[PDB]
Amino acid sequence: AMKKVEDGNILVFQVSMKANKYQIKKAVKELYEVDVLKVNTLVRPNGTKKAYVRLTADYDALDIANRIGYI
Amino acid sequence: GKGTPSFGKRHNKSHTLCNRCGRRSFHVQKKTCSSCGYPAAKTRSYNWGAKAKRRHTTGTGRMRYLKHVSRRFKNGFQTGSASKASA
Amino acid sequence: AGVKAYELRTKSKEQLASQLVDLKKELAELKVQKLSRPSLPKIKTVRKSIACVLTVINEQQREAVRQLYKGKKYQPKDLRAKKTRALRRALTKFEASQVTEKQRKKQIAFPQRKYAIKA
Amino acid sequence: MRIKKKNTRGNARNFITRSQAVRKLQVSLADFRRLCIFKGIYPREPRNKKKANKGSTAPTTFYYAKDIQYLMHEPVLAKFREHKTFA
Amino acid sequence: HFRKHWQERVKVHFDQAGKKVSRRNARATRAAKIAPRP
Amino acid sequence: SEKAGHQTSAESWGTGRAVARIPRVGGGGTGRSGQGAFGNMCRGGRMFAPTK
RNA sequence: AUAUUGGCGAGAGACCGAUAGCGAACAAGUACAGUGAUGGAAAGAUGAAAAGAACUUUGAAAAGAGAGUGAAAAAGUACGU
RNA sequence: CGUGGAGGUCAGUGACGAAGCCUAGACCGUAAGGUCGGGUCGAACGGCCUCUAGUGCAGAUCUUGGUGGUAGUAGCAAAUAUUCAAAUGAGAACUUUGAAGACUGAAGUGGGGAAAGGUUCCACGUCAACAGCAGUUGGACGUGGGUUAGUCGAUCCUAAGAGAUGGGGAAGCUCCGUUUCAAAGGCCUGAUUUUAUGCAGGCCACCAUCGAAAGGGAAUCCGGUUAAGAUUCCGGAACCUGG
RNA sequence: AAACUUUCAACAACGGAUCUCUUGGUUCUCGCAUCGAUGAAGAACGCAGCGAAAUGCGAUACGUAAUGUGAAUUGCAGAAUUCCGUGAAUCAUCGAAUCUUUGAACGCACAUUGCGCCCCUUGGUAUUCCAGGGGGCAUGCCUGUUUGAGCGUCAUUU
Ligand SMILES: [Zn+2]
Repeated sequence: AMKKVEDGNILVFQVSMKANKYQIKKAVKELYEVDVLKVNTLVRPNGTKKAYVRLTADYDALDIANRIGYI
Repeated sequence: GKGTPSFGKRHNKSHTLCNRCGRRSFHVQKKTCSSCGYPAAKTRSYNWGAKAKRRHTTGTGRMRYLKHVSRRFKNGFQTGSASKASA
Repeated sequence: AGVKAYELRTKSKEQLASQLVDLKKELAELKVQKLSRPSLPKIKTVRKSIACVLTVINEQQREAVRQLYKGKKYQPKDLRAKKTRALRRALTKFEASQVTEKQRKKQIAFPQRKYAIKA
Repeated sequence: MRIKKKNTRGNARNFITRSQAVRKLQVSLADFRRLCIFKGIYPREPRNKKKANKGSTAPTTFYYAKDIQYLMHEPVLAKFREHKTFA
Repeated sequence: HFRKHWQERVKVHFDQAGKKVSRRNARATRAAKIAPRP
Repeated sequence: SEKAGHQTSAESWGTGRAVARIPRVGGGGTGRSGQGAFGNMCRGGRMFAPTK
């Protein structure tokens, strides 16, 4: 996930099982003040939902990751 | 060829999981559960099956609501709140 | 630590909403920190504070609805008393106490008397 | 997402004809005209009238669907119904 | 001619003393409830 | 209890199989299956002339 | 006034004492078996207290031999007798 | 004569050691049995007079549990076939690499799916048990990581079939039937010229729903990328549908 | 004479009898009357700093509020009570709340985590587009309101 953050400008989140891509994009935008280009989702075998959120070029996922506080 | 050669053909399913009781007794083609009788409104039970009744009866689960009724009855189904009378 | 209900009940709705938002932000930051720090017990206190704030907010709103409906014949079912299904289906004291005019006259004229056996 | 139908969104949903509005309000035409005059509801013109009216070119009166929806809440309508009962 | 070939039912009065006590308690309770009437 | 040792689904295996003809627990997948039942000489069976 | 092998709360016994007593004294209607209806176990006891053997030595290690704790290791979690 | 439990009694025995068990030891009784010493052990137990019973075992192809001889015996002989050196390691016929020899021989011991399984996928660590020799190996154990779609499927359609409603049966659980003996619902116009604040004039006919990841059906390709992803990610280049 | 086979003691094994225990069962007696559309019993999925079970609980998730008590919890990491107190605790009590997906189970379907309709509100380049949030939409029957249908009955010239 951190390789994705550094290279592909993609933030990886664990999200609610009940949340769809619209809600994921809206929540990420509201919570982190960044523009979202696309959201890809999957359901992990452990029963949880994982989201790959690709931001637009205006924003740096590495900087936002440092601001959140995981690096 | 009723043993292993035919056992080589065991891949289909007569019963899947039942939504109501979760027992994997829902007959696919008959659309009915052989254990709880779903989707009939009543639950399937028989006086010749006393052990089965005992397996599925009240008190074998959480009793999420029914287990507080005795305390509520003992206090008389009171409403309101306890006052801070002293200490 | 944690928030105290007798201190939350003083605040207005807006103050409680703001404090709930602050608590949720704090919980998100602590969930981030837990990924690194192997033990983080402040998570539990923050979760319980969130629960207490939500409880106080709900109490205020329900009490406002109750005062809005005070004295009305029809109340919201969640504001009505629960009791038991059979207890709610039973006759009230008034209905159970209704007697006919003939029986009331007989009861007035010939009540059960208080007597004793001495003389 | 499956294929959407071709006369459900856009002009078709934005505009409502007078007869459709009268039917939706469940009132008479006289009542509808009185309510529109009381509330400032005025006829509008779609840019794509064929798209608004299923390809028809026939001269029609169009209203905003949201304006009709708002008109549905006016208490003067309840007063009209009360008058009808009184009569 | 013909025998009883089946099994009987049994009623046992273990509660004889308990029921005597209960009747005595009920009489005292009713006496208190309707005093001073017989 | 008048049900003790009696609430079992067991039948005899019949004659000619070189085993005692006592009723035995049916089914499978547990140690109980195939074990003798109902008999006053069987572990877990009824007692002789149960007390009343 | 009568009934009551279900439910809730109580008091008792010339009853059983872990192959007994309920199937279930124990994470038992569990584990497990059967497509399914259904069928359905086994299994209690260190010591007053873990004081559950620091440390040395042989061994790759499990362990052994010392040392030690304990009233007792003829009580070492393979543990009452 | 012996056993579980009950009333009485011996102000009975006992941590200075009850009960139980072991004993090449001792004594009493025709016997059922009883008593004593020694060892082991750790918390209760007996004599007598009576009461009571789930009260005495060699058998029941008895029940449950345990354990022998057989016996280190039968057996691990299909799948042509292995061998040399080095590394790792306490330990290598079996792990890894190199070198040789062979084999499946495109109706494959190759590469993919449906179904089924459910993490077996990948990495690191590890060998108590398991993989019927071994093991440093493993689909084993411990711990983590991994499955990204407007275009691929489902979702939509109907098939054989299943099946409500309206009705009618049936004591009833429910049954028959699938369009009928049903008021089964949509749409257009209006200043319908007077009755003055109550909708008028018209148009058209048909009955749910479920049932296919092999039938029907909108539309995506190439190159690259991972330990494990891929027509889904990245780059470029397209297309479909609705507005 | 050894080895081997057999017999007893001691010590050591194997095995778990016996004895002594017992937060369990069993039987008798007594008292009480309280499940559910205000969504029950049952089922599924979750929830703890370190937890797979049992116990508890439901996204407010081994719990929130309230009341009482009055200093713990404990296996480790942890709350400090300003110690003279609206105050710990896996405490008790419990009257206020929350209560995922379901289930008689209720928008329609259902082996799909599938497919709709209505209303209010909010946010996005927004009269048209999209999304989110909140609240609704089952069947039988009763009383009542309102709107109706049928030359079915009847009235209808100062
Ligand atoms: Zn079922």
